[PDB]
This record gives sequence, structure tokens and C-alpha cells, in this order.
Amino acid sequence: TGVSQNPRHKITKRGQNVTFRCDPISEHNRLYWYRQTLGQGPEFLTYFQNEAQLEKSRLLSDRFSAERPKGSFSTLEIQRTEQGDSAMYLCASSPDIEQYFGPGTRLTVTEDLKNVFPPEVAVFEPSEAEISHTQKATLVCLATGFYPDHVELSWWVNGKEVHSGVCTDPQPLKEQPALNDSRYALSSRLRVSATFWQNPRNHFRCQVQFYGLSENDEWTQDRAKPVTQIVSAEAWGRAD
Amino acid sequence: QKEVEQNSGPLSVPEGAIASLNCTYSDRGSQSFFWYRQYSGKSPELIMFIYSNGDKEDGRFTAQLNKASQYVSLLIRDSQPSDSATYLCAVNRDDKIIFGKGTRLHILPNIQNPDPAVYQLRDSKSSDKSVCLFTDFDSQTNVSQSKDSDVYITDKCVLDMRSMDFKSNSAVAWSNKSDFACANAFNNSIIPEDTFFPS
Repeated sequence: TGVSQNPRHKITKRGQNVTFRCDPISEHNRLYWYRQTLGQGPEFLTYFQNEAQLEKSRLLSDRFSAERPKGSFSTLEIQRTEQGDSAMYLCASSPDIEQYFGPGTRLTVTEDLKNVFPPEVAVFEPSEAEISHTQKATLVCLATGFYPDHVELSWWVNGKEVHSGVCTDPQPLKEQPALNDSRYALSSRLRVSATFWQNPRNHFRCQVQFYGLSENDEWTQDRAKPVTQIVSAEAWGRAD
Repeated sequence: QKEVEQNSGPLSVPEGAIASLNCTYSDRGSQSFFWYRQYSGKSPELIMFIYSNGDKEDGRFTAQLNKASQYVSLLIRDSQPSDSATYLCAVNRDDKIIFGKGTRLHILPNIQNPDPAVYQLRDSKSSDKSVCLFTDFDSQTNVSQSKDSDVYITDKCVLDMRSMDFKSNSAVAWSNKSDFACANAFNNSIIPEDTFFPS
């Protein structure tokens, strides 16, 4: 339960249309759309009461189009997408004035679907010097060369996901900061005791869920179509 | 918008201490105010609201609304690791909530026994790819980003070995070069003088 939004991610070539959908909490007469970019607050777009769209902001330009036909779900259409439309599109519903937000739709508008790339993933094994110095072992995952910057990195030890001893970078950093469609990189650490790492039956996977092209996206290259996909890399423990 | 003003920080607050977040508003007709918490990958979550002048406590949070001075505040007692997030100030303007740009809060871990050290790590797959790991430094060590387009450096990141009740910071650097050694990797940053560099 809660407010739901779909899709969770959208890549679009600039100049194309795109439509997002919100499914609010059923009891709420009020629906809101907001746009948000990193380091900034949610910027107000429009506001529905039942089916009536009662308020629009100047950020809801002509190319923007929101409707809530049955005073229920809502759709937001951006026509002829620009790079400056890249943002997270948030939906919220209210019984009065408190706002409850959905998980968002992350939109990336790229010049050309050809600049979409899946991550490459590599796992780096604990240093022998750390093992001797601290009796602990830090694995490092690197995810590199992905665009756009919507990935989800997780660690899996013996087939199960672990959270303890994990640190992942809060944001992926740009590989070509002076390029508008720069590929990205992400790193994560996983720290276990030295003895857990020296066990050769322990299996360590770094998994990166990447959100890429849709099945109905036009692919015109010979390198594999960078669809939504998991890339992962692995390492087994070693007894000194 | 120009009706919700808050400084972007980031604010760094020692674990256990009180974190203080402030926000000012331009319109004295405003009556209803909110604090929203947003974790880095996530949507804003409402944690406190206040609709009259005065104080409000709910657990570790204290929200304060002062109409005469036109500010609203959030106090977080006994700062935890889990409070590290962006905290959005918000005011109701008729029937729509308007948000400030958000203040980012870093709750610094209390590192019992720092043991700063730079280790080099090598790929599980081709053992010619490597990575530098700066770890176990205290929480007021500032990692400086690269102004070298061939060198990638990540910021500080705290992990919790919750079973062993041990927290630790670390930062990672790598390079398109592989003759690149970890001695000169973090040198664009000020690091502890006795950082261990093994051979």
C-alpha cells in the first residue's frame, strides 16, 4: 500500500513524447505532481482536486499535460522532450494538507539512445595487508561506464543479500564531467572479518541492477541493446 | 520559489549530539508548516508538521514554529547514523505544499580507535586492475575529489559491522592508468600524518 507510480525509470530520446502514471491512495481527494533535481527541493507542477485540475505552475509549460480523468489515477505527458526535462517526477496525494509521495518516475532525456550503456562490474579482493593489520577484509565493487545514472547496487553473500558492513556511494559520479551525456561510475565496500573471508566456501557477489532500454525501444546498433538487466561480478574466499 | 529558504549545508553533527535545522519564510500569512525527510535514493517522507506558534516533541524530533521572527526549526536529539538524510522545510500556500531546497545532514560516526591506512586491492578477475582503499580514518577527515580527469575518487562512506559493533569510514580511488600507485592517490587531500602505507 501507498502511492504507486509507473514506470520507475524512463529513458527517452530528445524530441519524443513520454507519459507517466500515478496511482494515489484511494481515499485522497487531492493529487499533486512535482519535479525534483538533486540538491533541490520538489518544485510544484500542478494540483488536482477530484478530477478538476485546480492549479498549474509556470514549470508546467505548454508541452506539459496532466490529467486525472476519474478523480483517481493521474497521467502526466511531456511532449517533445528536452534535456532540461530530466528530473524525478513525484506524485503525492492528500486527505487534507499532509502530502504522501509515491516512489517517483526518473526521467532521463538523452540526445540519442546510442549513449545508453550497461555498467561493467568488477569485485576487488581484500588486501593482504589490511587482513594482517586489522583482522578484517574489505571487498570493493566498481560499476563503471553506465548511462543513464539509474542503477541499484547490492551485495550477495552465499546467495543472500547482506546489509551489515556495507557502504555504497550515495551518488554515482560522472566519468566525463565536461560532457552532457557522460557515463557514470559507482563504488561500494563490503567489510567482513578476516576469517569469514578466508573461508573458501563463502561466495561474494556484487550485483548492479541497471535500468535501460524498453523492449519497444528502437535499437539500430550491433552491440547488444542496453535493456534493463542485471550485471554482477563475484569472488570466492581464500585461505591465505 | 522564494517563500521557503533553507541553507543547503551539508551540516555535520557528531553522533549523539543535537542536530539543528533552520528555515525562514517570506510571507507572514503562512500558517501550516512541515518537515520532510528524504533519504538519498528516495521520496520525501513527512516526519513533523506544526500549525501554531510554539514547540512540538515527537520522539527525538522537536519542531518549533516562531511567527514573530518568521522561522521554523527541527531539532534532532541523540543523532543516529540513520538520520543522515536531506531535510526539507515546507509551507502550505492555500492548498499546495511548497518545499525549500533542503538541507543535507551528515551525522558523523564516533570512531573509537582510528587506524588510517591506504590499501591497494586487485581484481578478482584480471589481476592487473586495481583499486586504492582509504579506510579507518576519523570522521573529520575530508576526502578531496580529483581534479585529475584520469583519477576517480569517491567521498567518505560509513559502514557498520553491526554484529561486531564496529563502524568505519572509507574512500576509494582508481585510475585509467595501472602503473598508478596508492601512495600518491589521496595526496590531493589532507590525510592523517601517520596513515599506514604498506609495501
